[PDB]
Amino acid sequence: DYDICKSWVTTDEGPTWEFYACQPKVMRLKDYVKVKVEPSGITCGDPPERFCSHENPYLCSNECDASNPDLAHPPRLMFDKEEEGLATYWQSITWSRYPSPLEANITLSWNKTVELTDDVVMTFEYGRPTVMVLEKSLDNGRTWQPYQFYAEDCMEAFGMSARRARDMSSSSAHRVLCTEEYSRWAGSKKEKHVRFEVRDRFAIFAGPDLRNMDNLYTRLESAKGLKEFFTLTDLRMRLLRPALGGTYVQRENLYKYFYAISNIEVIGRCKCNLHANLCSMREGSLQCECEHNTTGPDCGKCKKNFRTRSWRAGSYLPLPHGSPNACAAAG
Ligand SMILES: *[C@@H]1O[C@H](CO)[C@@H](O[C@@H]2O[C@H](CO)[C@@H](O)[C@H](O)[C@H]2NC(C)=O)[C@H](O)[C@H]1NC(C)=O
Ligand SMILES: *[C@@H]1O[C@H](CO)[C@@H](O[C@@H]2O[C@H](CO)[C@@H](O)[C@H](O)[C@H]2NC(C)=O)[C@H](O)[C@H]1NC(C)=O
Ligand SMILES: [Ca+2]
Ligand SMILES: [Cl-]
Ligand SMILES: [Cl-]
Repeated sequence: DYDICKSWVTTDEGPTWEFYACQPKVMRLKDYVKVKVEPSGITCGDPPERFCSHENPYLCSNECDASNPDLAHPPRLMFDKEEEGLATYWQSITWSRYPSPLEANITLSWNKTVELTDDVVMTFEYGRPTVMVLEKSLDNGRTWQPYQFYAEDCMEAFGMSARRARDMSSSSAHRVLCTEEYSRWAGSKKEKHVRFEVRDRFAIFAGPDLRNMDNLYTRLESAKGLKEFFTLTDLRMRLLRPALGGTYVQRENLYKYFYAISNIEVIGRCKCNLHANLCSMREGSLQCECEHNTTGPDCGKCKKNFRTRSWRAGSYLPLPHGSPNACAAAG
């Protein structure tokens, strides 16, 4: 939708461009991400360390060794292409420091404003976390805010009630919530995925089958905060407690507790303020290819000779084609 920024047509005075509101295509945003995993030393394998392989097989004699490619689990394995039968994953050290918390931050950076268009799916291989917060930034990691909380027990963990995104109403579609859906029981079901529900929130407007896109586009234009809720320059997974298998920690086998993430899927498009339908790597980071006489990485300002009036974003409205709201040169 909103696929073309400009057309070359002929009116009298002859040939001229006509402009339309436009946006770039949805991308596999994990293919563009830069990752940081903290604190120092959290990645397994330096020094080599064994862990239990859910087999378990009671022995627990598998090894993570950062020095051997066959046995190493660096952060880039969270984003790779996987062939059938061969999940690859980042892996933390085991909880050998228990009762000290086992905590890891995974920061996902684009150095570019992007808009999610489907769920964020974070897939864990030996148990999802019992407690984690997904945070985002809109200013390249200068400030952070909570995006969704996750806990086996939302009250105990964060003083929050247990909710679900699909339970939110039109006025609460951008509300930050705590959910127990991906964390209560973690370690025992082998469900693997923790989600940040985007599609459920779009459904608040577009219906359960997402067929009423007209109403979602209208709300995205008009509801303050709605489009921004889906926008970010960075996400951070603040992992606070690993899977427990819905039972108490077995102190004599700390080798079964660890985080292992095989894939983080982030799907969405560059934010171009309805002024670009292409966004591409330039000077090492994504930037919109701005149309409508705009400029800046998100088409958020007017080009130097086109400053006769204030910059505006393009609009989705009126439906179906919206409005380009292009910058204007004098006269
Ligand atoms: C994960 O990221 C948060 C956010 O930066 C870290 O928070 C800092 O932690 C210490 C307490 O441990 C505070 O003194 C700082 O003020 C915190 N900064 C902020 C902005 O909150 C947290 O330490 C990180 N977790 C891990 C395990 O590294
Ligand atoms: C983040 O992205 C911006 C592009 O949007 C990069 O900014 C450019 O940096 C190059 C090389 O340093 C300069 O020649 C350009 O003039 C800069 N452009 C702008 C708009 O400032 C920036 O380096 C990237 N930052 C990081 C940390 O990767
Ligand atoms: Ca992988
Ligand atoms: Cl901009
Ligand atoms: Cl300027």
